[PDB]
Amino acid sequence: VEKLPEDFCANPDVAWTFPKVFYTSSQVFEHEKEAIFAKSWICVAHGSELAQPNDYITRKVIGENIVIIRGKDSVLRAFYNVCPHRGHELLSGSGKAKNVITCPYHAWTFKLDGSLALARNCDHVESFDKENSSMVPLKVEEYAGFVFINMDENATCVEDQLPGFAERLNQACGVIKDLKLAARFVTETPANWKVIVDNYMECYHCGPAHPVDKYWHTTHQNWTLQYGFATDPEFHGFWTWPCTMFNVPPGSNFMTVIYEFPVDAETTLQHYDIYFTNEELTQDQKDLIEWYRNVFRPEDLNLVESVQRGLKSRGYRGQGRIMTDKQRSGISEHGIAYFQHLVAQYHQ
Amino acid sequence: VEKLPEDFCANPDVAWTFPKVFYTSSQVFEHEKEAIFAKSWICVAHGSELAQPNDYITRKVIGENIVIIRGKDSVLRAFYNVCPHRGHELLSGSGKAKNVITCPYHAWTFKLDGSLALARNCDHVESFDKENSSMVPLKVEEYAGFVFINMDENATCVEDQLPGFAERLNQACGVIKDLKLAARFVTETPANWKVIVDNYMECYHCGPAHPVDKYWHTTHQNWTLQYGFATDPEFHGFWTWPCTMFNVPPGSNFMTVIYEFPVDAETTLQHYDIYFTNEELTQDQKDLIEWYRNVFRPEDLNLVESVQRGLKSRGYRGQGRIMTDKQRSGISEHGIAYFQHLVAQYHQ
Amino acid sequence: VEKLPEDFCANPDVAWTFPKVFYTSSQVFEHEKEAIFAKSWICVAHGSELAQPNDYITRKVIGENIVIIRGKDSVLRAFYNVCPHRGHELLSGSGKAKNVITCPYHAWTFKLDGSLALARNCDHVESFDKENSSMVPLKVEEYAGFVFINMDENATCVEDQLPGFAERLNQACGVIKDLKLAARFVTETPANWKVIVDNYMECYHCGPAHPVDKYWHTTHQNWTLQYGFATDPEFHGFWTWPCTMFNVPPGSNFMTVIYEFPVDAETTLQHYDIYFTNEELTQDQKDLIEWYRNVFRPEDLNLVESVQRGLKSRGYRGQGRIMTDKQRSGISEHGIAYFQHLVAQYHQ
Ligand SMILES: C[N+](C)(C)CCCC(=O)O
Ligand SMILES: C[N+](C)(C)CCCC(=O)O
Ligand SMILES: C[N+](C)(C)CCCC(=O)O
Ligand SMILES: C[N+](C)(C)CCCC(=O)O
Ligand SMILES: C[N+](C)(C)CCCC(=O)O
Ligand SMILES: C[N+](C)(C)CCCC(=O)O
Ligand code: FES
Ligand code: FES
Ligand code: FES
Ligand SMILES: [Fe+3]
Ligand SMILES: [Fe+3]
Ligand SMILES: [Fe+3]
Repeated sequence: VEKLPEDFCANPDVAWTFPKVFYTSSQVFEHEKEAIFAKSWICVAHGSELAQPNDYITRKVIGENIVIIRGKDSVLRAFYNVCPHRGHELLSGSGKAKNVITCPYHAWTFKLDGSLALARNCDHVESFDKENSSMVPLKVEEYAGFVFINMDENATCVEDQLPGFAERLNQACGVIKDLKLAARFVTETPANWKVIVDNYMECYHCGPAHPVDKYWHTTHQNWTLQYGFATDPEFHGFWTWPCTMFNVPPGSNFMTVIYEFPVDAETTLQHYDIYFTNEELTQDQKDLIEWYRNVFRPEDLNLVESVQRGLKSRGYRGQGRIMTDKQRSGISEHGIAYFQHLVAQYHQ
Repeated sequence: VEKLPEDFCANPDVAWTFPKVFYTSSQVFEHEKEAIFAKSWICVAHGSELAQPNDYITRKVIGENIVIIRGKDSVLRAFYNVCPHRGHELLSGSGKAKNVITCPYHAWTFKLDGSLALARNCDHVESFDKENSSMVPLKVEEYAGFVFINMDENATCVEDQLPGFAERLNQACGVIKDLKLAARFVTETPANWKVIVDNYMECYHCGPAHPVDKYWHTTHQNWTLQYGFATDPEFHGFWTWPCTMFNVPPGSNFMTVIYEFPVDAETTLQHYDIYFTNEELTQDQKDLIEWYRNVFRPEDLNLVESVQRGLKSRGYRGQGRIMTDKQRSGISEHGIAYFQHLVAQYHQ
Repeated sequence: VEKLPEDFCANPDVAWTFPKVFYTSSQVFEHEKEAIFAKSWICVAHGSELAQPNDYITRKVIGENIVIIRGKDSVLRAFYNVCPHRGHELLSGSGKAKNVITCPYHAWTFKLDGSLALARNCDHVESFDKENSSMVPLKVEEYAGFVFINMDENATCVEDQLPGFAERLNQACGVIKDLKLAARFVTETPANWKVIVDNYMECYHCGPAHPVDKYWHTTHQNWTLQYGFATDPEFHGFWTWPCTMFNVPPGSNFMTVIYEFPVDAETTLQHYDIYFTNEELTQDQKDLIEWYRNVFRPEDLNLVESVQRGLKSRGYRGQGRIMTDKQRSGISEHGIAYFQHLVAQYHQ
């Protein structure tokens, strides 16, 4: 039971990162898994993957295999991807469901709303409860053009978690509804999910790690915006609680999105999604995909993997200095302090 | 220390599988390892692998490397496959031993009864005890044409564990002594040993998982028999405590046997052995081997691997309903309840 | 908290190896990691790898990535290979450093003495401490022609740990300063570090495991010497606390050195280094390297890997007899008792 003070990182001008145990402890991870990831809205996809009846996707986060499915009735729902009879998985990959889901094991059959449609011989089983033998649901919400799930069925909506975010994202990219998935990079990353957020929250490393008429990192309520000018081309980098990042590069007509799906204390599954409105890509778009694939993302992944190894050394003396400057300049690290102050509230 | 009630699954008509912790907990596994697998008779082979003087085999179960060896004197014995000097392994694989076993490390030499024959310079070591520096034995018994070991040297015989089993197996296949190993499939299966037993104990999935003038699943004392008619061809499927299954398909002139050698809470080493009386196989027999290899066994392994993943989900709500019908029909799951009631007696 | 008596193995004539838990327990390993490996001098290299200004090497031991670097000023130093800003690793492999070390993450720049030279925007960070943001040092000492590190900065010199060793090693090989690394075999060995030492400390297995006008194994203070005659060619095998072994074969003009860098209870990284004074190898030397590579070392590695597996069996009854003879002959195992008596002093 590692603990942090309430004002941890409350003053970004004099602040340090978490004691290293928070990036490595399996007990810390189990606490964050239940207190954060099982109670927060988790972004899983852009709405375009789920726009048509019978569309489905699958996702894996904190050990939970989830199916998100647009019903025959065009209603979006989410379920745990596990049969309520004896635990076989139900669907794999993504695509179009048939009009019923059939369990591979004993062929219990479910409508796309999760209701049990047919369970062989169940009229002969004593005290069989057909309603309450349905697929088990999660909360799902379409917000800001993206799709969020929540394992806490008592949760309130995404706007309560990210006040003002949808409004500001739509003022960064006006064509979100027209975006389509152009490429996805899936990486099982050997770093704690918070190291990856840390790395996003600063541009201190842009230049020395990646070979702008002012850059402002403003904090909001459970999200932040890195904003500036590269006409007058704007760029936007949004971090949202707990760990989904939305990038709107200069031009504001496409997006990249980083989805972090934590696995354990030192492992995070990442989706890096690239979205364009074209369904047939231009050469510029194809080259951009290859550049993200071969250069930009390998740089960022090598960084977090090396940091995760290095922070375990006894020569790394507990914590690292957050290099915040008084002027909140473009190379100031103060965004890390805002993130870590929010995390600290879950370790009281 | 997870616990179960004495009457757990005592009424198969209204029964559920174990709470999921029993399929996943390393503490549950350590308890079952010592209370079940280190005290029960464990089937390891058909007698034909060990029929001649100097024949030996090796097996690995619950972390124990065991050698079973027919001596020069034609007496069957079993030992731990570890040198009593400083712990080097003694034999590997299976085949014919030489007339003494020589340790690869310092060449202590043992007769095939485990007695130390020669230990270099041991007459010069103070208080060296040559008897009690022999290989360490286990109990072994030839029963029903198969070979069983027991790590508990105070154990009584296999018949006390499986009353009536040998008598009934010989009334299923009359030629067991003439069988010879025709093929063996070795698989390290990522499922708890009890998931694999569960899967064997029901034919609810035959049809939906594997593309009969009545089928009866009768329980006995620590074993069960699935029996019916496919002349009047009979079929037999025996499960025996703790987890060896003997199949005698229609025709009753060959057998397949499933040996489960648990490794840890989520890992079980399986041998799937196919036995025919012919030493030169017919084309029907060769095709059957390839069908078991490419189709039938991959189906059954995919099932248990998916169940092991799915039962860990928080959307799998603890336990699964055992679909027993009042008529004990061929698709009734009641065999699972008998098995799990027996397991529960070890978790008091 | 496993414990051993003070006189454990104090009488080699009647002695047994550690109870098996000391070779397998992660708690025992964590204790030895902090009480032995973080407080003792650890040999890492021959001086020839570090002889010139800007020469550096890297090593990994008990989870610590260490850089040893000869400065521009020709002073030998050692540091933890981790940036003090936010934990990125600094250098990899071995070779010649540039005149400053630049962190790949945010390009903090260090002189080769570890001093911070430049940290971007640090004059704008409140209460930034530039001295105490340097690389974190370890102790390093050149002793007997080899290079030792110590994580305990209060440690005294290598001679206090190994009294008389340098003097005796120089009386085994008179040309240590002229040796150069000719080959290195790196192996991640699945055996506890003490099994590997045990194996070195006896010649009971030479002959039965590896297809001499007296052989004497004399103990000193934290090191031992295996000495004899194969003119009158001498051979020397030194073991030094905790686990570096120095071999000077007949002829006394070359050396091999075994470096053990423990990883966890059942894993040890080994360097097997072969040193000759020639920089252009003779055919005899090339063949010797290939013989060590293909025959001699695979024998010794197979032995310790099999022992590590075998000692976990319940058929290995706790401990093994150390086969010491009254005459302390060449096949006497008494060297194991001296080593294990020293280890026992850390488990009081
Ligand atoms: C507690 N905290 C994080 C504000 C300061 C810790 C002091 C240090 O960095 O060594
Ligand atoms: C926004 N920024 C500059 C901090 C990082 C960009 C994230 C990317 O998509 O990898
Ligand atoms: C205790 N038991 C297994 C008989 C019934 C458990 C109730 C349930 O299935 O939720
Ligand atoms: C007997 N039955 C039908 C439950 C399963 C057959 C087992 C097989 O050999 O794989
Ligand atoms: C305590 N000790 C190691 C000296 C003797 C242990 C007795 C035995 O080997 O069984
Ligand atoms: C010295 N001795 C004979 C015990 C072992 C030789 C070690 C070797 O270099 O592998
Ligand atoms: S596990 Fe799905 S129908 Fe049985
Ligand atoms: S370990 Fe078998 S003779 Fe030494
Ligand atoms: S981690 Fe080295 S400069 Fe930031
Ligand atoms: Fe970056
Ligand atoms: Fe089956
Ligand atoms: Fe050797």
